[PDB]
Amino acid sequence: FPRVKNWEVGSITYDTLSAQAQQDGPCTPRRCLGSLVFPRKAPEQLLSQARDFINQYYSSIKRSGSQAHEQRLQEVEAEVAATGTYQLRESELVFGAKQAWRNAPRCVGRIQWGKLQVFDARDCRSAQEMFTYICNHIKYATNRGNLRSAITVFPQRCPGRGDFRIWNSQLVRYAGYRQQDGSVRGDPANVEITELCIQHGWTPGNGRFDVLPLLLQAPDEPPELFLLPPELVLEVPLEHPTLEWFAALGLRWYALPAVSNMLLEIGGLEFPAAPFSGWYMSTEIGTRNLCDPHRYNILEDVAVCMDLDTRTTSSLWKDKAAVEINVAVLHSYQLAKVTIVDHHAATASFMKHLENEQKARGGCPADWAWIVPPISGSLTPVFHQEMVNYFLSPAFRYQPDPW
Amino acid sequence: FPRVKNWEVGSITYDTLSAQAQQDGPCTPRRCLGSLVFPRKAPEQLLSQARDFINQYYSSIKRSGSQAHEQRLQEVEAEVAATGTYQLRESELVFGAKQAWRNAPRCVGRIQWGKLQVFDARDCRSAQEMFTYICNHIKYATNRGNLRSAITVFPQRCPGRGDFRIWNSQLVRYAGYRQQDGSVRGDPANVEITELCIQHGWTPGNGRFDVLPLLLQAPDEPPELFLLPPELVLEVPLEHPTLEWFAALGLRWYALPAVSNMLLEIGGLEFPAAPFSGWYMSTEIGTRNLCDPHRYNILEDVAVCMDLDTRTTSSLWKDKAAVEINVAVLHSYQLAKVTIVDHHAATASFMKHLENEQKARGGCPADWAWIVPPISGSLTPVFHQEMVNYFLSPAFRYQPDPW
Ligand code: HEM
Ligand code: HEM
Ligand SMILES: N=C(Nc1ccc(CCNCc2cccc(NC(=N)c3nccs3)c2)cc1)c1nccs1
Ligand SMILES: N=C(Nc1ccc(CCNCc2cccc(NC(=N)c3nccs3)c2)cc1)c1nccs1
Ligand SMILES: C[C@H](O)[C@H](O)[C@H]1CNc2nc(N)[nH]c(=O)c2N1
Ligand SMILES: C[C@H](O)[C@H](O)[C@H]1CNc2nc(N)[nH]c(=O)c2N1
Ligand SMILES: [Ca+2]
Ligand SMILES: [Ca+2]
Ligand SMILES: [Cl-]
Ligand SMILES: [Cl-]
Ligand SMILES: [Gd]
Ligand SMILES: [Gd]
Ligand SMILES: [Zn+2]
Repeated sequence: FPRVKNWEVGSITYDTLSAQAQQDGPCTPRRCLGSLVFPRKAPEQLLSQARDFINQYYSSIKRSGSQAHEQRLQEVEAEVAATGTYQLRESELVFGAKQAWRNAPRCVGRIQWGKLQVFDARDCRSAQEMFTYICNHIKYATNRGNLRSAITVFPQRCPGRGDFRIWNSQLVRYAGYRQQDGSVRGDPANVEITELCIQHGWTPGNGRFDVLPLLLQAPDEPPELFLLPPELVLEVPLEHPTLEWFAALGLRWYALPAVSNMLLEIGGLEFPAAPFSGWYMSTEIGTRNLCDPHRYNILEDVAVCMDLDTRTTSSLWKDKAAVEINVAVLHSYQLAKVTIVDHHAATASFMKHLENEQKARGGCPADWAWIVPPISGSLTPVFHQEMVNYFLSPAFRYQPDPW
Repeated sequence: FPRVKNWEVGSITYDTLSAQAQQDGPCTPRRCLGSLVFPRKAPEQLLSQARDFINQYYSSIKRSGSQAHEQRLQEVEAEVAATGTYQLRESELVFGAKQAWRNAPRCVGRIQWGKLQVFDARDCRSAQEMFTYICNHIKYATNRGNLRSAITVFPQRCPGRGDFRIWNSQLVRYAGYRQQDGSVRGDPANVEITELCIQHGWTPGNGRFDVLPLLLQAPDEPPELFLLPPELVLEVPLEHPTLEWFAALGLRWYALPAVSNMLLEIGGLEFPAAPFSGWYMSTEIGTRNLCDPHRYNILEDVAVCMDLDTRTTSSLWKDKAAVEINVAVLHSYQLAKVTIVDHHAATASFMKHLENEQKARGGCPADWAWIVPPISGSLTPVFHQEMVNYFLSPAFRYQPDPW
């Protein structure tokens, strides 16, 4: 098993959990592809994954080898024999979603993994009911700014019927209007979904923070457009505690990060629509979403406004402006009473998570490049922590866009 | 051939050079160990490495397979048959030193790889001569602050003979002293080598920045304790352009990063003593050396002096203090006319190096976790650049401590 060192403390662990990694990553002894954004790209195989999952379930409740464990294994085996697939028990779906979060190598927020509200929407039958489920998710999770982690699980993939899909990458996203100059007004990460919304009859705005409609896909159905009720979309105007002109930038962000395009895989079953939400780490907004050159790209405007020497790199004008933007985000969310965590607190809690998981399971799949925050990397403890990246199931997986 | 994307620009390249990776890294399809600091830990073997290097060499000078190529190959064959090793020609040594730097996946400064002064010390004998070679290295490389990359190559390992070894990890290091107060005065990274110099007759100081003596090891002799003439060790007292109290913290650092504990491998030959130097990237000093919790750990000291609110993480007092420490580093080296590069300029140049290397040989081994700076990660272009990590030879490799 790989030896894993913390270089801040000298402490040494061994990741015995990685030996159990089923699905393969992109690395080989010849070359490491750890930095790649996309690393990854029927009866007996399903049973192997199902059996393994049921084993995980009954371990988590300290009833391994029990009568109930054996009977449930036999029950899954019989259903897979009769139908080629099976249904999770409610309890299993809840456990499976929590495990999928727990297994997500790129999530720094996994200290929370046991605190997850699971909405079972597996009886959903239309895009309209999907919209209702989504609105209930948003209302619950937002909780008027006291954010609560939740996942809504729509029906699993099954042969002979199309998937449920939420086309939007997140439930709340700002329009990106591909301006004609090749530029973008709004969020450039959302130019494609924005144009698909327009294609499907949405009347666009012209702002930088226009909330997109939902394109909800029921099985074998073109996507259907649904407008989120404004009262359900909590937003935070950005201001800075000491730079009063900052508020005149007219920047905003939304309260609720609710990822809606990943596939949830539990015991070999696949849920292509299972949006999940937590709360933001402030660097996601302050550093990536606002300061990435290919996103809102506000770094230079702020630095110029702060009167920084932007003609020379060595003045660290980029670093100084980014810090103040991150300050504005944290200050603004706290002022709005919307849950948010800074990258220092998040990474400190992740270190506690790693320690819990070493005790609980003998390791923790972690993607160092994604866990270390995009600013102040070595100022956080995770920078100094060696990490082992591997794929466990249940899992949140990337999947092709449905168009 | 791995596809490699830049996510800021969307451009795609294919790393065809990774296919030539000679050694095996720690990663497998089951688990990625790319974040590990220590990834790595007979005549037919030596010959096959020697041959491949000679082929590399003659290919790079467009003497592909010519008459000289065939004669050099036969020379090394007879040498190894006669002696068990062989001797590099001076130009092969220069070529091999440059390629070992060029191949170093964790070096962000490789845009400079074609410019390296190679001091051939292979005739060295006795630690006394080592010291002279090292002093001439330090003097040449420092160049009154106009730093110039240089390597001094001491005699290679060979059968039955000892090794030349520089016990110090760098030619310039500050001492670290412990107490039954528990803490360390000076650099905690150098506590081991500091007690060794003391155990070898050096009488210690009591300062935070006591430059260490050199512990040089001729083959099969005890290490000999040499003192660097203080006018050879150019240092930069650290001050801040606007925070006038920063100078009163008494911080300083040295001009010349000269790494003296890595092993240089060329053509199956191993040079355990081959110190190389360049110049610093500012984050190495201002972020890692001064702000790492297990190094000088000054961040809270600086934040207190900046009157920052250190009781909550969300004030980003750590980020603001780090930025000003990096400012002080850049300002102090520039005012002292000592070569230094900030992390924005260095990562921008590494992007240019990536493009040059894509053209030169179809790719470039790069370790994302080490190329991305330890502050302002995503504010630099390398953050958004997927990278392939692999081991090429000639190479610089870690090696066990002599003791
Ligand atoms: C409770 C507070 C949470 C915080 C602060 C948090 C934080 C984060 C952050 C900062 C990322 C990286 C996102 C990016 O850079 O694009 C991430 C990734 C991720 N999070 Fe969490 N998270 C939280 C809750 C959750 C929940 C409730 C789930 C699912 C039930 C989840 C699942 C994931 C997954 C699967 C990823 C990886 C996404 C990818 O690979 O692209 N997280 N998390
Ligand atoms: C000329 C200016 C140079 C700059 C600005 C530079 C910058 C850097 C930096 C910032 C690192 C990371 C080191 C750390 O974080 O501890 C590094 C690593 C490295 N550099 Fe460069 N470097 C330069 C020249 C050179 C030269 C001349 C050589 C050898 C001839 C070299 C060989 C290496 C190697 C082997 C590593 C990897 C060290 C390791 O794996 O531990 N570099 N460089
Ligand atoms: N898809 C593309 N790129 C692309 C690929 C991957 C990603 C990953 C972005 N994850 C969003 C995300 C994920 C996880 C967490 C957050 N935040 C949060 N705190 C939370 N949410 C939910 C619970 S916590 C946010 C983003 C973009 C393509 N672009 C062009 C052609 S393909
Ligand atoms: N040695 C230990 N860890 C350890 C392992 C690896 C490293 C890598 C750092 N190499 C120093 C270094 C290397 C390369 C570049 C720099 N900077 C520079 N700009 C230059 N130099 C020379 C030319 S450019 C500095 C550091 C520490 C251990 N600690 C405890 C038990 S083992
Ligand atoms: C190329 C690189 O993998 C890519 O830019 C990654 C790096 N680390 C990241 N880390 C997080 N949390 N989110 C990201 O989008 C990225 N992007
Ligand atoms: C654990 C982790 O690999 C380790 O802290 C690495 C991360 N990236 C780094 N990057 C650089 N340039 N130098 C380092 O020492 C490290 N340390
Ligand atoms: Ca049933
Ligand atoms: Ca005592
Ligand atoms: Cl986001
Ligand atoms: Cl250093
Ligand atoms: Gd003000
Ligand atoms: Gd004061
Ligand atoms: Zn890897």
